[PDB]
Amino acid sequence: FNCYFPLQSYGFQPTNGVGYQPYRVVVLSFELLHAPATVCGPKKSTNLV
Amino acid sequence: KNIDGYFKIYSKHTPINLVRDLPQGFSALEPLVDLPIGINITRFQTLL
Amino acid sequence: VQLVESGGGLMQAGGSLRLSCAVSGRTFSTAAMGWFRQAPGKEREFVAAIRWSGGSAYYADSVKGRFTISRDKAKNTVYLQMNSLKYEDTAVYYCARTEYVSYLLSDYATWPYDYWGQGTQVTVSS
Repeated sequence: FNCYFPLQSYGFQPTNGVGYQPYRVVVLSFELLHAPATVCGPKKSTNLV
Repeated sequence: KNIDGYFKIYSKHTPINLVRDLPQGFSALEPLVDLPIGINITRFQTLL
Repeated sequence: VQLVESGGGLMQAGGSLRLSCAVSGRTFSTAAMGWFRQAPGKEREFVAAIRWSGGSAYYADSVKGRFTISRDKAKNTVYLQMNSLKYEDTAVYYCARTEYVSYLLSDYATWPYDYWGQGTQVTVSS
């Protein structure tokens, strides 16, 4: 009484409503540190003028 | 200093001639390391 | 995934028996284990449940103060220590397993379990 387990399972059946269906989620966070920038885009580099 | 899971380490080396305590003066410590640890820290210790 | 029961059998009233139920095969997770029993001509009935995490136990009224459910996570085994045996305890005892995590332990008394053992006879004599 008044002592519960903090977690609970999802009920994921293929017949569940889209609202209750499982969705995979990925969150991309970008970070500039006090360190070299090592993650870069595919943009081609050019010569310097 | 460990901020937002990043352990920043600055340092400085200088010659001295004193046996008592910290020499009086001024010098700046430059960053050397930034480790992306995300490790929780509340205590530390030294090893000689 | 298989539930393999052992122990039990014949014991005189007032005595104690221990049932074991070992889980074999690849499991992703275990939420809870339970013991049920079915006496001849009667409906299968909840006995006890244990949460795998933390080991909190829930008991049918009929076995409180007499039976203890326990778990060995490393051996993937649940136990029922059946003390102060009475004639009314005579039944086939079934091990059950679920991956369903309820916040509410008492739910394990009425939850339909996913996996069942073969059943082990306990017979209490005079």
